[PDB]
Amino acid sequence: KNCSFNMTTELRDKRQKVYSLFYRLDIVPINENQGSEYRLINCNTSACTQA
Amino acid sequence: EVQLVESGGGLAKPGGSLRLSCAASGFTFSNYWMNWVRQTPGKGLEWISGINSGGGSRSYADSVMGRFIISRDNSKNTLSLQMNSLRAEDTAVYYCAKVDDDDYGYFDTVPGDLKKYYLKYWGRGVLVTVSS
Amino acid sequence: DIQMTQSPSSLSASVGDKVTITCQASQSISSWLAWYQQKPGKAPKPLIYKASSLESGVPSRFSGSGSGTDFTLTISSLQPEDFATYYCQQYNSAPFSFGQGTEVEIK
Ligand SMILES: *[C@@H]1O[C@H](CO)[C@@H](O[C@@H]2O[C@H](CO)[C@@H](O[C@@H]3O[C@H](CO[C@H]4O[C@H](CO[C@H]5O[C@H](CO)[C@@H](O)[C@H](O)[C@@H]5O)[C@@H](O)[C@H](O[C@H]5O[C@H](CO)[C@@H](O)[C@H](O)[C@@H]5O)[C@@H]4O)[C@@H](O)[C@H](O[C@H]4O[C@H](CO)[C@@H](O)[C@H](O)[C@@H]4O[C@H]4O[C@H](CO)[C@@H](O)[C@H](O)[C@@H]4O)[C@@H]3O)[C@H](O)[C@H]2NC(C)=O)[C@H](O)[C@H]1NC(C)=O
Ligand SMILES: *[C@@H]1O[C@H](CO)[C@@H](O[C@@H]2O[C@H](CO)[C@@H](O)[C@H](O)[C@H]2NC(C)=O)[C@H](O)[C@H]1NC(C)=O
Repeated sequence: KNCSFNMTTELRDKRQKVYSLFYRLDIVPINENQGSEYRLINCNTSACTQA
Repeated sequence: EVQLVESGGGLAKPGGSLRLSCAASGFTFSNYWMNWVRQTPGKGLEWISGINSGGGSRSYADSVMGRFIISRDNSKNTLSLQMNSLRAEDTAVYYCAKVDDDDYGYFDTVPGDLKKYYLKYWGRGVLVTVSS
Repeated sequence: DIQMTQSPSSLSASVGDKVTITCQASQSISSWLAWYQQKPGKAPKPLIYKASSLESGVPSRFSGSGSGTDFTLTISSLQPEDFATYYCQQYNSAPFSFGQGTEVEIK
């Protein structure tokens, strides 16, 4: 899935819009009504640590 | 290739109302800003409105501030511009244009701000005129 | 607000002759200025996006330069299919003012 989302940067007073591919198994819908508005599966239980 | 066309324009009366529409295809309409410009007969062109990819932070020119309202629908991949209290001087071939670079990248508050743009692709403008 | 000035208003040409359209700016805009042309009955098209960068698809013949208020376009009329208005539009400003347009044709 070619996902796009807003993100922060080094400058706390500025933000950026990026995109990246994500496997369907690593994404879960938020409301199941719009089709978009996807969320990372682990977001509602803990924050994963990047290896 | 990118295909952009607009319709809805036509004969209207002074002080009335009208609505313009612009359809897009061949590209991600939800990742490109849209601006409206007019080409009056004889003299040069002129920019009159602009909207971001998200549909907010609508900008207009002093000559159409408060009369023309811009709007877009990312779901339908279309753009619109509501006309209210139009006058005789507002006769022109309103052109539907799209910016060159997408809104991806750094930004201050609006996703596409902080980046410079220029009207790259232009649609087949529609003429609008009003007379007694 | 900021407004542009384009010159010459109109001029004659031929095939092979080099014409140069140049436009001035009241305020400094560094290099954020694009050039355009429009055939009769056709929508405007882009030719130069930056003050000195060429647009994809257009022939390598076209060129032009300038910075600050001064800017210029470089033509050699090697073709008979460039005879129409050549607009000078600046950006990096709220109004995005356009130029008065310049018409060029064969004698
Ligand atoms: C990164 O960050 C940036 C910044 O945070 C994010 O940008 C923002 O992203 C969000 C989410 O995508 C966008 O939200 C959407 O905005 C559109 C457009 O909103 C403008 O137009 C509204 C319509 O205006 C009416 O009235 C005028 C006259 O006044 C008329 O000319 C118009 O024709 C309309 O009749 C207007 O209502 C909005 O402002 C008002 O409401 C907002 C809150 O909504 C207030 O804050 C304002 O003060 C003001 O009161 C605004 O001007 C909305 O249309 C979207 O909502 C629709 O879509 C939703 C999703 O489907 C749906 O839930 C809503 O009910 C609503 O539904 C309508 O549209 C659907 C889609 O076409 C239809 O299916 C439906 O039937 C219905 O027609 C939504 O709010 C932001 O606009 C955008 N930009 C800004 C500046 O915030 C960016 O997204 C982030 N990026 C990422 C990837 O995260
Ligand atoms: C966090 O989100 C997950 C995913 O939505 C929730 O778990 C799912 O909840 C739905 C609710 O209808 C169940 O049908 C699924 O079987 C659940 N698991 C999976 C793997 O999808 C979870 O309950 C949420 N909350 C917590 C605290 O985990």
